[PDB]
Amino acid sequence: FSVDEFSASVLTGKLTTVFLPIVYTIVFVVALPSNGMALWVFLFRTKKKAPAVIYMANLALADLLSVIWFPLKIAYHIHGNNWIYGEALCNVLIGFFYANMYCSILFLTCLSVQRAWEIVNPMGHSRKKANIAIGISLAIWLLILLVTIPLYVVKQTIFIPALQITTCHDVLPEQLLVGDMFNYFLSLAIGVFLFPAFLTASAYVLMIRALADLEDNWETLNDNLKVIEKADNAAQVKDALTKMRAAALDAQKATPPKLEDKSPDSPEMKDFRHGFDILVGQIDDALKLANEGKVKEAQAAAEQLKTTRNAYIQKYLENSEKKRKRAIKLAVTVAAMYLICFTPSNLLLVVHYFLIKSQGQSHVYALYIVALCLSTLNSCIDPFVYYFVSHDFRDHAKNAL
Amino acid sequence: QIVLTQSPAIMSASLGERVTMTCTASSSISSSYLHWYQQKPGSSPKLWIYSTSNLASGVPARFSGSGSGTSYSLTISSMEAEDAATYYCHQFHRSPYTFGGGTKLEIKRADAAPTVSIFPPSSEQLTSGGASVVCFLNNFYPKDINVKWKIDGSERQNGVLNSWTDQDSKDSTYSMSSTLTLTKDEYERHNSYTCEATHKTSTSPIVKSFNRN
Amino acid sequence: EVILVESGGGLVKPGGSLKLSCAASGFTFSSYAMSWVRQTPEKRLEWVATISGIGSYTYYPDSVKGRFTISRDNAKNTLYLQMSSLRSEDTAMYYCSRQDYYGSSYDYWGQGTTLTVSSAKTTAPSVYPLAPVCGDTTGSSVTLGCLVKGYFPEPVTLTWNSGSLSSGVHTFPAVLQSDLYTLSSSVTVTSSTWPSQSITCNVAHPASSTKVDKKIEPR
Repeated sequence: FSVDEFSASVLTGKLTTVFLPIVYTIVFVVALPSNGMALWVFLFRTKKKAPAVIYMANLALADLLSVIWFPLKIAYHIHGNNWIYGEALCNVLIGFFYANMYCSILFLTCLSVQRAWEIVNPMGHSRKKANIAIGISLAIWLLILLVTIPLYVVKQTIFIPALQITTCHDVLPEQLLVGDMFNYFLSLAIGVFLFPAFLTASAYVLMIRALADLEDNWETLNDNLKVIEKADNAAQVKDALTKMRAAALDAQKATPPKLEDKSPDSPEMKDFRHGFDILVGQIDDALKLANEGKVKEAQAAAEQLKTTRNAYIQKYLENSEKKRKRAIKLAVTVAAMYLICFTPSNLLLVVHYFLIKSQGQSHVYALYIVALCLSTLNSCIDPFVYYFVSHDFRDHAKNAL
Repeated sequence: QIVLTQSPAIMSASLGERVTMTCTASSSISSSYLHWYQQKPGSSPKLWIYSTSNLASGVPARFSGSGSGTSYSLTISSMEAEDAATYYCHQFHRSPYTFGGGTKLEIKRADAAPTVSIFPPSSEQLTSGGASVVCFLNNFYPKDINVKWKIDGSERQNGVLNSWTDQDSKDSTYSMSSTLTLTKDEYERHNSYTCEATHKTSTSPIVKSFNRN
Repeated sequence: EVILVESGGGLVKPGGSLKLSCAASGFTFSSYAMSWVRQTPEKRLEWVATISGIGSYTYYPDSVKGRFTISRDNAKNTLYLQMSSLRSEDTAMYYCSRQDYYGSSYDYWGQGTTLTVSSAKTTAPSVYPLAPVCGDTTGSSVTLGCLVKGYFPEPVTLTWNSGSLSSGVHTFPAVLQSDLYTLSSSVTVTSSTWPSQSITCNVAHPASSTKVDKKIEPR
């Protein structure tokens, strides 16, 4: 019938009627074609069909299924927060809003863990692992469809006589359900926010370090090689070759960056390991001379090791440092998405309903609105995610501009 | 239109007691809509506990309201002298925004006997016109009291005027005043004027009567 | 910090029109919603009208609607409440209140304004000295009474010996009966106090402007 003064000022203020439709318009122009093309690439241009592509396809799908409703969302705010399209259509927008909110987090957790898991403990069932990833996506989609039930089924529109407007979502029509609303958004903020954030952050912890460990093995290989050429005694040559061998065997076990989604049984992957077999064999040739007593002769074999390193190794292990940089930028991209889109929203969602439950009004109402607005930016940050993960997306991204 | 009932409407409590007062509603109201107000005689009813639990500025820590849905209550940990005021519960859930009955809080003291003193109509009043028989009852506990006007044994209901006072600030005792309105022509026709006063102090009411001349 | 004062009221003829002014200070009037709440003689509070801070957004309950018109003035910082076709049920203490939020309700209240909707003529008060009966003065404490009958409208300033004494003084409130208020007051004094010195009663009426002082005599 009549809301609190603080809410009524916000619902008539420029923050909702000017700032919001502008930001939302930007998101519409930016996010719709970007995710539109990304979804197209993952379906009709990606011939790898790896579990990472599948997660990113649903991520783009979650983005699209929300941004398409933005023209009605923009029009709503421009006309002073007044909904004239019906209660059912309001609950649609509300549904797909919270759906993309939570699908994004869950699909980010899947993608981040999956990509980190292919580095720590890689497997070789690209076809089976894909089918699994599809099933997981269906499971996620249905679990969210079920969890967003108390948002679809409840009256989300109210006519405010003093404001002469019909608000959608922004005003709770039944102030008696605040108790239920509080617990609900507190459950999600823990189980669908913090818990996936914990799994997301630690995934990059293991991913980055391992990509710095591949850098360590390449570094140790180049460091010990320089020691042999400068060494004088037999003990300095014998130990440096044993250390260079251990680093070479560990680097062979790891997956190269040029051939990412290429299975460990593929002929391209065999070429990378072939260069290592010539390299390891040459360390064995040097050790044989070192064990017999020939120091200056061990030393001459290291010069042959530089020839194999510049022809086969500095072609595949050539761009492993570029792969490390992509993972970092990805970790930055994700962190910004959490810092801007996820954390301000979930935190305030609890805060907002907590105050309405305790006092009947919340002074964080303006922050709650700004938070919900900035949360939609995730679909604008999502294309940067596809750029650092998908190799096929980069081609279509670069060719377009 | 939600009906708010305050149980009890009047209650006596001694200093240092765990004072509790309920506010019942017809339909279900949100915990975010029930607010409490304290009102001292003469002064305006000021905000005390907003949205069943949260306390207003300058409100002592001894107050801690609890309750949600249909059941709502104001709780005082330590009863004080300044707490003696009327308490109202307000709802803003559905128009009309109804107010509670009012729980009149009073200080519980030792039960006192009323000092009944009768007064005959003034000579200045009798000569001018009418004749009012005034009877005063001062310092008694509790507020529960009943006076009876009798003219020569016969019970009189006509002309009986009753006035009551609130609890005192100095000794917390109650007072009552009863007046019997009669005319110059009917006052002369009678001789004795009886006045009975029933109280919880004794089974036999305190009677103060006078004889004409 | 925040203080509100009500102006108007008084004796109004039933079926007329009156205006009530509510002065505001310490805050931004436009930034907060305002409301009027009445209190019946039986000390029972009732909602009258609430106006939104943005603009002219009025709402009254079924019983109030169609008569009362809550007027708002942001530039003058004074709240109004105009009435039409007044009834005897309107006889209540009208309080002004600032509604901050729906969940915060009326955080700041006014003081109140007395409204006595009656057609009853301005009647002068009659003071009568009441004293103990013949030869009965043989008591430790002697009680003395006074009666103010047949006066309209209320209130009356009653003080024993120009407010020199208050110990054992019980001033009873007036009860409306047959359009004439009736007041009584009892004073308990020592045996040596009366009839030693004159124990007179000072009664004053503001509306009719009548000041009467009656000497209490044993005969």
